[PDB]
Amino acid sequence: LVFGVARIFASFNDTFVHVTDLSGRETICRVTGGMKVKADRDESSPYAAMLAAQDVAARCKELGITALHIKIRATGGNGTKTPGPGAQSALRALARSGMKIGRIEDVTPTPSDST
Amino acid sequence: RLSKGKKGLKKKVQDPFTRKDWYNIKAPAPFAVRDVGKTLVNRTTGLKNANDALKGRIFEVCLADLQKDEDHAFRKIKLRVDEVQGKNCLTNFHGLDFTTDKLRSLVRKWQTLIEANVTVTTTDHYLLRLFAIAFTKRRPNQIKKTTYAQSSQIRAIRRKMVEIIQREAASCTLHQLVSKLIPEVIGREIEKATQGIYPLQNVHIRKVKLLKQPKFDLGALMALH
Amino acid sequence: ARLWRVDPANNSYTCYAVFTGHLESVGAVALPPPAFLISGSQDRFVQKRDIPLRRLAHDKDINALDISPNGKLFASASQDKTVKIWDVEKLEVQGILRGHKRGVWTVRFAPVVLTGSGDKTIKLWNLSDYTCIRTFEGHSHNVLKVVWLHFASAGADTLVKVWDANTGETECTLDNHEDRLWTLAVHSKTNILASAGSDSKVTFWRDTTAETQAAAAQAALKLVEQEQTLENYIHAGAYRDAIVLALQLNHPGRLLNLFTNVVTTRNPDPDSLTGLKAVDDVLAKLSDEQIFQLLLRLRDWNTNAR
Amino acid sequence: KWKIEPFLPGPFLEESSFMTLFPKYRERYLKDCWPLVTKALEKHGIAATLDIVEGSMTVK
RNA sequence: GGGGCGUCAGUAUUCAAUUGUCAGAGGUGAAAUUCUUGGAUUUAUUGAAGACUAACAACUGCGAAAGCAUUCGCCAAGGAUGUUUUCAUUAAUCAGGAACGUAAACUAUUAGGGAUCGGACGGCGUUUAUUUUUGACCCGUUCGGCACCUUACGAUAGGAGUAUGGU
Repeated sequence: LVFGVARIFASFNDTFVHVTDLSGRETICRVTGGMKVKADRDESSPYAAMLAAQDVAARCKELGITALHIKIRATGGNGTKTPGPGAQSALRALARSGMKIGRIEDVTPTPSDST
Repeated sequence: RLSKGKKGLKKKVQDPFTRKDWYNIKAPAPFAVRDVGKTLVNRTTGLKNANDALKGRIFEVCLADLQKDEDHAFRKIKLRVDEVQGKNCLTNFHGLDFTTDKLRSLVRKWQTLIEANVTVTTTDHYLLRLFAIAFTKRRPNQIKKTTYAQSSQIRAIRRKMVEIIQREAASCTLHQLVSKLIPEVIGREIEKATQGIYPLQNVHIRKVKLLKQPKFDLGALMALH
Repeated sequence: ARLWRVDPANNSYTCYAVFTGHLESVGAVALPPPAFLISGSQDRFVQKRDIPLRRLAHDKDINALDISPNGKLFASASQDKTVKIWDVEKLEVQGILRGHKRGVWTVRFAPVVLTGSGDKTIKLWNLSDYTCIRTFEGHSHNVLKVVWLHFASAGADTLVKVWDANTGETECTLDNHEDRLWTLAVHSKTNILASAGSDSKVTFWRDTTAETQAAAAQAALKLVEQEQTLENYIHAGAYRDAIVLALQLNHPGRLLNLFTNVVTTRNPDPDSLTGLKAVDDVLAKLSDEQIFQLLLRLRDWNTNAR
Repeated sequence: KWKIEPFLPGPFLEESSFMTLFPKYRERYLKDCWPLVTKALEKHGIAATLDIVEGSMTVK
């Protein structure tokens, strides 16, 4: 088994499923929700993240890593510091279509004092 | 389904995984397991060798699946990499952070926390900063809900903390420092020496940042590995 | 940019003319050995150069260029919703087209100019007044291509529709493609459209209005000839041929009147079924579909009681 | 397009766990109102313990 | 967490560089403007700039108000307590005067009690403590103050409709 780390940047507006190696620098594959759903209103849908996670898991098992460390984040500067329906449904679709999950971490940027 | 691009933008896509290739990572000495994973990186050739790329990158792995102990599920570490062999990638310590979930788990109302930051220089000319965090003890058999310490006690406790950390981090080398950091001896000694001025509920070293590395001693590096 | 000779009766294809031009990407190419070349730009440097000059036309990127058959006027299209017309020889400007709502994408000269723009509209303009002579709606995205006939207009809604400007209303719509559509050719002699998508599909269409017109006209010829022969058959009394022809031509009122008379001829054959052995013969030699349509007419005439 | 279907059916190698700390009045309320939370979390499949000594909720 | 001066850090934001990038990213109820194969958003590592000091954070603390929360160092001041410390009315009040400086929008005691912080005194004991210090926890006594509740001890401080006639 090979662990790859997936950053799920789940805003209220769009969702980003991003898969990198343990360094975090070498991008394996990324698929957003806007590139899978036509409506900008529906760009942040659990359906969007479901299709995105299906595409990403298909790609990374066609590569054959089958194991992911998951790091979820949200807009953290002046935003909400809470992830999205993209994050929840994407994680669900991922570990349904395979992808032995290792360590989960909610790494959001939390400012000490912003504005 | 239907594309949306501008006129003449989508070039021909190329498979990158042809020129992408694997490299087994190897961990330094004091951790229990050496194999930590694999790294996909671009293939080497002229015009920016993958040797230079792999010298560039850094890694982040967790002490749980390093020590094979779920007690260190927090306290994630960061490893630089300076060496490369055939299909192998030796690593060296760079940093130690906690989990933000662990910090939020540790903060609590009606008890105070004291932080301390120190800039220590170990024997190997490594300049590093240690940020330690300590939460005040709630004494058994008490009725008063708030366990507040006066500001004089807080400053004296931070002074003792800086003294203890500096005295037990300026005597040893980096390998001895991380062999100290793994079983958390430093927080134990801080508690043992500060409980006389004010008892502390728990003392952790929440961050360890190596700022400057001045040497490239492959002898010492392979001595670790 | 460059210019190439094609040699059909050899395997020789050279790029023997080259042009450096400007610093951005050249946008479009216009040709009236050839006369000269006019090159567009991603920047605002429109250029003109001969084969063995610069100008600033718009603000945004410029898109498409076209030359008249005689090579006297020259129009340029751009994404700042303006069409710039000027002279091909000197550096002068012969006028400016006033505006198409979003941004013009392609222009065309009429062997009178046409503009296909960013909004879902397409305009026909003139030289003499610089006013849009005609306007047309009907698309769902950008249009990106207008091609004259012997016009047709693409969209980016995988739909290419042809009509004529003098009438002003849509004639025919073509939906072979998947998602997108970029271009369109035409045979110089006959009407052959080449629609290519951003998908790999390239469909070729040919005109068929003349062929179906001749076919329908010949159908009209045979219709009036056979109708008059049916009227002659009725007026003569050749009930057998009249029944055959009325069954081939499908009008049941005359069919029913013929059937009433053959049922009551007032002089029946004794061994016939309906009175006349000829009518028995045609009812025997009926094919299956004719039997079915006869069953339909018989259901109706049985619904009635007279 | 927006509806989330209920998950029908080992997806965890490392036994994950989260922790949080609380004060004493919250300890009183959490102790006499805990079994509801642990029934619902057992229905979802998560072991949850409360520590009234340290004052810590743990889910794993 | 009173002020002034320097110094130390922490993130985040913006900007920039490098690398992996490969079609959108960004809003919004929905859009759009905009940025986008010269690679946006994103991922990883740095550097610079400017800001502020989350959680701890209170029915708390400080200052005369406005106001005051990163560490450390310096500088003066200030409050409370204790004294086996002094001068002995030096006092109180405010004309005049002097120093500090986008908003609003539901509103001589009371007589004790339970909290609270700052001293001080005490002492059955747990813990520092390898045993004296000393500090932490408990409780009792005495000053002082920010607030709670209870007690008062009392007090006191035209509008809307419907008509009529003029302008």
